[PDB]
Amino acid sequence: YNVFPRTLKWSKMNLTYRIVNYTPDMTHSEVEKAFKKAFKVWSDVTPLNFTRLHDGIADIMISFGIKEHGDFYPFDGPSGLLAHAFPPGPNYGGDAHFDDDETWTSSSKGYNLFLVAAHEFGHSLGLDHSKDPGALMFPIYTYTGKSHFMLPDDDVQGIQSLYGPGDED
Amino acid sequence: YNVFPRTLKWSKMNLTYRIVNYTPDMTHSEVEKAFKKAFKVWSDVTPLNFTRLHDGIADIMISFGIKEHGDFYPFDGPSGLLAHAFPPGPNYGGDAHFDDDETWTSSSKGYNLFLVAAHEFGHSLGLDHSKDPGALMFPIYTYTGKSHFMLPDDDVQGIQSLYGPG
Ligand SMILES: CCOC(=O)c1cc2cc(-c3cc(C(=O)NCc4ccc(C(=O)O)cc4)nn3C)ccc2[nH]1
Ligand SMILES: CCOC(=O)c1cc2cc(-c3cc(C(=O)NCc4ccc(C(=O)O)cc4)nn3C)ccc2[nH]1
Ligand SMILES: [Ca+2]
Ligand SMILES: [Ca+2]
Ligand SMILES: [Ca+2]
Ligand SMILES: [Ca+2]
Ligand SMILES: [Ca+2]
Ligand SMILES: [Ca+2]
Ligand SMILES: [Zn+2]
Ligand SMILES: [Zn+2]
Ligand SMILES: [Zn+2]
Ligand SMILES: [Zn+2]
Repeated sequence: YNVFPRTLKWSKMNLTYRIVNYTPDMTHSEVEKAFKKAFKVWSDVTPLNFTRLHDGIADIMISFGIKEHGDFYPFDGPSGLLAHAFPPGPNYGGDAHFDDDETWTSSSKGYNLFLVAAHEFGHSLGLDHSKDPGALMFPIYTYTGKSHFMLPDDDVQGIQSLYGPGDED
Repeated sequence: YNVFPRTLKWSKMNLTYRIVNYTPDMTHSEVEKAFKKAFKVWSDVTPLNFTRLHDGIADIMISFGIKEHGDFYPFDGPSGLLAHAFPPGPNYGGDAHFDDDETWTSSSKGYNLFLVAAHEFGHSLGLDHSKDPGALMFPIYTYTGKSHFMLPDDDVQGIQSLYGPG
């Protein structure tokens, strides 16, 4: 027999993602690079592996949309809500949606896609918001201007509580 | 940090359920009997008790729907998906939906509602699918043609690991 897990998490280490469509604001290559980096933030500290699919059904379906876009959480035009993602689960579970009424960027001019994606994929993997003001899962966007991203310890502790550390070296 | 905590089991032993609507395939009486029997499967071997409400909110809301039916886990017409249920908890937790594009029956002509409900209620109570091919929670529908239902030992051990014996 089998009982459900105590927390909302993926029961496999190999996860797939698919970029279903693209924002006007950035090149396909910029978007792919931002999401690739965002996944590596989490894979670096767990045993999770992320592989991109070009079509079909992926564990984490990523899309850009506006207003009503196929769930219970319509976006709201420019400003306000920027993106959301669903916790691990069947169907839409894991999916990440970005509001294409916002301005997305590879830099600091608008919302940096890498940073927002890194946060949202935390949700896709089973992290909720943190109360630690220095955490990536702290629900307020910031951009620090420095050149090297480091996943804050609170997020490391949270994600490893779910999946373990993978290779610690 | 925060994770999304799952409710492994219901915190109370007395649960309510409501049959929100009814399939065209069976009489109201047959549907009521099927669900009552499906709950009895699990109450017979645990301290769980189930009481039916006729209106308002209940712990387990039971309904029949087709295609997109209000939770964005759409059914797919005849065949394929037959039903699904949400794990224990508040809100949608515990609820069970049956695909009304399937033919439901009190006998063998189609899918036996009692059997599929008994399986789905196992999910509503916190059981996942079993790997034991003989278990009720094994993810393949069967119908043995026998008149008496017996909960397989794997499901008995599973449900009791959560709620204990009766
Ligand atoms: C609407 C959902 O958004 C959020 O809720 C949310 C986003 C976010 C981002 C940081 C954050 C920002 C930085 C940072 O600026 N790091 C410097 C850096 C390094 C490299 C790059 C690059 O390669 O592009 C960009 C920035 N770090 N954190 C932990 C912290 C908390 C956060 N919450
Ligand atoms: C959503 C898809 O559903 C499933 O995944 C699923 C259904 C199912 C049913 C049995 C099963 C069937 C019988 C059986 O036929 N029992 C005899 C019987 C006796 C009485 C009645 C009656 O009162 O109507 C019906 C049947 N037993 N088991 C353990 C075993 C595994 C199963 N998996
Ligand atoms: Ca917005
Ligand atoms: Ca998904
Ligand atoms: Ca845009
Ligand atoms: Ca409920
Ligand atoms: Ca179906
Ligand atoms: Ca029907
Ligand atoms: Zn959405
Ligand atoms: Zn968030
Ligand atoms: Zn449903
Ligand atoms: Zn099932």
